Amino acid sequence: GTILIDLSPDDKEFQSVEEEMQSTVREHRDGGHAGGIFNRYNILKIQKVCNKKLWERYTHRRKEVSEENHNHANERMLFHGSPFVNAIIHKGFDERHAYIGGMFGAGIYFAENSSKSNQYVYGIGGGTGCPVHKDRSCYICHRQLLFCRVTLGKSFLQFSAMAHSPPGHHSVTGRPSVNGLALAEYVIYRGEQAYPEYLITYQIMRPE
Ligand SMILES: Cc1cccc2c(=O)[nH]c(-c3ccc(Cl)cc3)cc12
Ligand SMILES: [Zn+2]
Repeated sequence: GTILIDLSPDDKEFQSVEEEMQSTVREHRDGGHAGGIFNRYNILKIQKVCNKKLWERYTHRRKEVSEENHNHANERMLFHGSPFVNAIIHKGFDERHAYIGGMFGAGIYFAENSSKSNQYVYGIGGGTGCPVHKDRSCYICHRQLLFCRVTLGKSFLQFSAMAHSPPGHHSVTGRPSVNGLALAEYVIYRGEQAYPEYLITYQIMRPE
């Protein structure tokens, strides 16, 4: 029951989502090995993901978390990059979309930095790059990221140099404590705590 609604580039929703995408690009410690070398994107399309069942699943769980956390869902909009983006938008997030080897354990990971999620669009470590050219820094092939509504509830703070959530917590927050330019990464352990709200189709752009 998923439908995708194209947003117009004239729409303020399109513009606000694009700005979040572009403004959260950062340099990566791998020098672009996983995600490619770029400072900005060419946004080709932004679609709204509409699925009533998946939404109701999300808002049900959001209410539960909120009632366990002084009426505060601690909801964020975060990026998700994955080879399973087509499955996620149709069936929702679940245990099959977990990053089993992630630094905070087997959970579903999200980024404040769009360029962090970009590293995972072709798989862990960028896999073997785009399917057409086998290039992790391909400037031709279309990529997709999700911009997702995520319920963090009480988040366990991990200073950073499916499984269960730490007891008493609903998520983990990975706070960067070496790379001063990196934004936070987040992990949830239940698929119902995220809704894939926007599908963004883009290319990375070769620096001038
Ligand atoms: C580790 C991490 C930090 C911040 C964002 C992300 C992300 O967007 N995706 C992933 C990811 C997704 C799917 C698989 Cl199979 C592996 C890693 C991982 C990830
Ligand atoms: Zn390619």
